[PDB]
Amino acid sequence: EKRIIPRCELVKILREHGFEGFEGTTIADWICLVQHASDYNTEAYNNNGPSRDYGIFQINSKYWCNDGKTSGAVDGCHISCSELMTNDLEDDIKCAKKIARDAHGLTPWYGWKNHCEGRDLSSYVKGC
Ligand SMILES: CC(=O)N[C@@H]1[C@@H](O)[C@H](O[C@@H]2O[C@H](CO)[C@@H](O[C@@H]3O[C@H](CO)[C@@H](O[C@@H]4O[C@H](CO)[C@@H](O)[C@H](O)[C@H]4NC(C)=O)[C@H](O)[C@H]3NC(C)=O)[C@H](O)[C@H]2NC(C)=O)[C@@H](CO)O[C@H]1O
Ligand SMILES: [Cl-]
Repeated sequence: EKRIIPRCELVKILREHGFEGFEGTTIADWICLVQHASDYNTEAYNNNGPSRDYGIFQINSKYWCNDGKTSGAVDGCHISCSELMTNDLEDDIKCAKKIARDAHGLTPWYGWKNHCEGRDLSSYVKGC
């Protein structure tokens, strides 16, 4: 299914949630991260087989949320994965902040490492 958050709305949400400087990250980092993870879809979903990724930050069921169907899992954010599939980003924000605090940055997100880190991210934050 699809329920998009537009780019500039997400920018405002993240700025107003103190994401600038969180664990040394930038707003642009998080926008680029979302574009490559979920394509701005709050009910983005990917079932890789061993684990599933949920919501706008593509949070993984092996480590961070419980979906009841992932073998060898731990639930680091102490939430059901279905909490991460809604228009209400509060649970996504809380959990992503924990993930980034534990890693002291954005390396848990493969899209960010592969398509954002060390690049010119001006386009993701201009024009709002
Ligand atoms: C198919 C595909 O590419 N899927 C993508 C998803 O993989 C990706 O979700 C991210 O998945 C990785 C790999 O499982 C995951 O990274 C692991 O995270 C755990 C928990 O932090 C690490 O285990 C910890 O290691 C630390 C030090 O690194 C220890 O101190 C700690 O004690 C260990 N913790 C526990 C609880 O076991 C793993 O080492 C680490 N593995 C790797 C290879 O990095 C990320 O957290 C997942 N990210 C998110 C946001 O959930 C998803 C997002 O990129 O995108 C899919 O496409
Ligand atoms: Cl920025």
